[PDB]
Amino acid sequence: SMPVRRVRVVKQEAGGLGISIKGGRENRMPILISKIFPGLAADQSRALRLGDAILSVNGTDLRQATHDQAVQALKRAGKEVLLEVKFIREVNTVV
Repeated sequence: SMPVRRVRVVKQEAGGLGISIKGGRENRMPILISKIFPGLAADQSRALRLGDAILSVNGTDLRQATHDQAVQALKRAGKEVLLEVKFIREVNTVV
């Protein structure tokens, strides 16, 4: 229930977003940013966070994307992307 943020990232002409993602519909997991590489495109936006859920990219919805579908969508979204993201507050409870 964290607010959604719409975040611009501009890729290098010879490069990508400068993140890793995990997750995907095949495991009922959202697409999440698992790494932001220092000084690369997403890091230069200063607007993304480790653990942000990527909900969509340039009008392409990723809330129910498989991992491979998310990867393709982000890779093909063009040189400038508007990402809709929502931070996931992870709570770990000992039980």
